[PDB]
Amino acid sequence: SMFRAKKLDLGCFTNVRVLRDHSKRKAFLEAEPERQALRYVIRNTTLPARTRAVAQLQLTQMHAYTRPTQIRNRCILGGKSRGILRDFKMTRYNFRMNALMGNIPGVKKASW
Amino acid sequence: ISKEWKNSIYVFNHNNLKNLPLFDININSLIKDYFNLQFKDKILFKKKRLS
Amino acid sequence: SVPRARLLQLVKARCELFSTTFNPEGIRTGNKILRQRLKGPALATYYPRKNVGIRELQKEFGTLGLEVDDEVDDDRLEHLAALRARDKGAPKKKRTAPS
Amino acid sequence: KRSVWKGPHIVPLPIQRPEPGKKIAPIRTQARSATILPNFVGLKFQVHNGKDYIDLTVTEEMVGHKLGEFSATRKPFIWGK
Amino acid sequence: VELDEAGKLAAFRERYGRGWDLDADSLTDLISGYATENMNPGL
Amino acid sequence: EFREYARIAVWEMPLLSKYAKPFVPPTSEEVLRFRYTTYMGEFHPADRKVVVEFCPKDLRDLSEVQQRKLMKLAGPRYNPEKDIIKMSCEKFEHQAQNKRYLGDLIEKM
Amino acid sequence: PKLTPDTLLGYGPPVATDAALGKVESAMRTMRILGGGLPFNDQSGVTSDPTAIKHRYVHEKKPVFFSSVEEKEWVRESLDKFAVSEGPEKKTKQKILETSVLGKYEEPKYVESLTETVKMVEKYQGGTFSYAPSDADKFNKKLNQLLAAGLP
Amino acid sequence: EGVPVPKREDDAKL
RNA sequence: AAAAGGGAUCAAGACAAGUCAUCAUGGCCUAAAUAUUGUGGGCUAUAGACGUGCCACAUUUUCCUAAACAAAGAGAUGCAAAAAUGUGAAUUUUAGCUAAUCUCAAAAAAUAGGAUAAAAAUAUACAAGGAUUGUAGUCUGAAAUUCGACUGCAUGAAUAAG
RNA sequence: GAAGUAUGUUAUUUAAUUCGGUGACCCACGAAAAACCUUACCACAAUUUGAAUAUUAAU
Ligand SMILES: [K+]
Ligand SMILES: [K+]
Ligand SMILES: [Mg+2]
Ligand SMILES: [Mg+2]
Ligand SMILES: [Mg+2]
Ligand SMILES: [Mg+2]
Ligand SMILES: [Mg+2]
Ligand SMILES: [Mg+2]
Ligand SMILES: [Mg+2]
Ligand SMILES: [Mg+2]
Ligand SMILES: [Mg+2]
Ligand SMILES: [Mg+2]
Ligand SMILES: [Mg+2]
Ligand SMILES: [Mg+2]
Ligand SMILES: [Mg+2]
Ligand SMILES: [Mg+2]
Ligand SMILES: [Mg+2]
Ligand SMILES: [Mg+2]
Ligand SMILES: [Mg+2]
Repeated sequence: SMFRAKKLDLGCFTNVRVLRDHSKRKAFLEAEPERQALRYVIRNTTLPARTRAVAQLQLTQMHAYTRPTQIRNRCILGGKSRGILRDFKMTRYNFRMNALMGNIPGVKKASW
Repeated sequence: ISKEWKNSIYVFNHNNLKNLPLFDININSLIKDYFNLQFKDKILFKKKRLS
Repeated sequence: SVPRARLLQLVKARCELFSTTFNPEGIRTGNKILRQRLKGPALATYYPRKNVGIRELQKEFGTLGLEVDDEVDDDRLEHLAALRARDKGAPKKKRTAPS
Repeated sequence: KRSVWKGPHIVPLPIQRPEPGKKIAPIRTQARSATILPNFVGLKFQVHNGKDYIDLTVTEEMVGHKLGEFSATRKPFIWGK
Repeated sequence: VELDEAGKLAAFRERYGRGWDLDADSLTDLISGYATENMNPGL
Repeated sequence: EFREYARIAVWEMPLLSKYAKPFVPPTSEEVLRFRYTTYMGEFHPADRKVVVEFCPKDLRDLSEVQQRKLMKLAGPRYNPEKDIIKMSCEKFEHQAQNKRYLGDLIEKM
Repeated sequence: PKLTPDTLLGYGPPVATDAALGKVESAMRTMRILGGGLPFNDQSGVTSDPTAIKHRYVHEKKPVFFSSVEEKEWVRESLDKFAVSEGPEKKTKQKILETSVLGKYEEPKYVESLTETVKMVEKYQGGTFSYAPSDADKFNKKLNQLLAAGLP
Repeated sequence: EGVPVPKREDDAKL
């Protein structure tokens, strides 16, 4: 909740979990270098054992929003998390409806 | 060519290509409300018939 | 047919020349994390940010004395007023714990 | 951490060794993935299983396992009654 | 003293060394020092 | 739109000939061949890379043994079939810096 | 009809060639990144948003790029008692040419010993544009903290 | 605040 | 060249067919909770039973050796050569390419040789098969215990073509 | 269709085992990737004009 901006800054389809996933994307952007440093000290077997253990503990205390594995694309029109296409940021269905109306540039019904 | 897709575009970086479907909705809303602009009854001295 | 200790002298020359890591023993140095390029800024721009709307359309042309109704909001308010008319509105928000 | 070269998965735990003959309370933990280290021997843990905290006393045979491996999350399936 | 019939202490020390072995040493305060009051709400 | 381009091709295109320069082949000293990328008004992360390629035999200030040593230092950058050392660089934020690095790097080679 | 190398300047390819035309375009490109990042469009009019430009120019204190002098004069007329500098300061001119034209970089030194953690980190950071100057600061700040805590 | 009421004060005097 | 082929498309209506859990919407409900945030757990449970596949039950199969022939697709949220290291998963280090250029990348069956047979039913001849489990590792990731994917060694279930 | 086994479901269990689909037209279906996230479920903690707009008063 501390990562949710007090003023909404989303122009797409807003949802309880779209705000949740948008907050994780902003938190990871702010703490990716700090996180890469810890992940480097841990995997660096040339450092002292204590140094690697300190970084290994600090990486466990970082908030969950800072983990990139918790970022899952969503549909900017419907807000689902299943069936999303990276090239369009939409579900397979909203891609079909917009593709047939001509709202996705370059896409056309395939036949060969 | 403009009559096949609403956005006639090609870009090598597709980051300028994925939000167009959403913007089309926002742009069309602005244009719809833009063409509906009207003077305020106080500017033209018209007596507004409230209801 | 060339000694390995002699080839390293050439491999080390390239490292000094092109400024690369010389690690002939294959020690885990965590350099794979240093070469990996960040991907934070590419993921942060996924969801479009809030942009111009009807309110900024009204404030833009409001200086000239022009008006335009918000059919979406004006309809939302019309619905709420109808609920309160037939006693279906929302209760009074409670600000304290239940006790 | 599966790979051996990265060491074991360690988590902050209030593991304060008590005075000789002092009454120390068991350690409540939800870190079901914390590896049992050699220094855990003799300590009493209360590992969270989702609903309750199943009690545990670390012995030398448990070193290397996870705390969650000693607190069942589901109940055995029994047909009938 | 310190008899490990199952061999789990010898297996651990062979993989991760004697840094985490109790005595009286990475376990000085790394695990306990980082344990702060109200670490995670909800026990 | 076709009349707009026809208007440009009849009145504005011919003016391009007043500022055109003839092509002169490179001299014996111009031994490097750089490559630069452009996306014509777009920002693409690949427009910063600069590629250079030269021939060890163009460096007439080196001897036979020295020219071969250069082929060895190049390593995978040397193409035996064509006898060309192609090497690129996109380590820096600006394309000018990638060209300068390759220039300084060839001096060390 | 009107076509000269000046009417085409601003649309050219920003390449670091020996031809001065390619270097002037890479300098113009840098000024557009400072002024907001919009494309060079000297053929769609001279209007703009005066309020947004005054905010960026005064409250945010960032540069503003004009595609033509006519576009700059239109902003003066629109706003009341609003002044804009003729050009960038001397320091800003040098910084634009320092990197985008001269191409002066920070050569990543060669680190021989694998135990030189700090020096080796600076090496890789210098040889990749993914780590901005601020990103390397966050990385180095945390790294120095870890190396300090793991010592007597 | 609260339940909104119509802004009856809107007119221009001749 | 030609007796060509495939794909897309395929109406109205009925099934008060499916979807108020994409979206959108009328009515009716919740509003200190039928809303919102985190830690752990669960969606991975298992008596019996029903559907999809995978693979095997050796003689036109499988196993070993060798110097053949494809198409299409993927890499700016990245494909990664060569070299070196390891039995292996893989590691160390990055050359090149953001691509008809460089990389993934190698086709396999086939073709041609070769090895093995009382190739399971006579117990001193127990075939093929790779489930189950023990143990040592690797990779991704705060995190691999509930509950991931591969690798080495050992273990060696049913399975006679239904 | 018999063997082993990946997988969907019933039934039952469970603090929860989210929900829907479920004769032809469900059952490798929604789900083109459930360790966290996803996630809608449960236990334990935490929040109450909240993430939106408008209006009225202060700075
Ligand atoms: K850098
Ligand atoms: K087989
Ligand atoms: Mg009511
Ligand atoms: Mg029909
Ligand atoms: Mg029905
Ligand atoms: Mg039916
Ligand atoms: Mg139904
Ligand atoms: Mg609804
Ligand atoms: Mg949760
Ligand atoms: Mg399931
Ligand atoms: Mg290789
Ligand atoms: Mg492949
Ligand atoms: Mg037989
Ligand atoms: Mg056998
Ligand atoms: Mg497991
Ligand atoms: Mg059969
Ligand atoms: Mg079967
Ligand atoms: Mg169900
Ligand atoms: Mg049902």
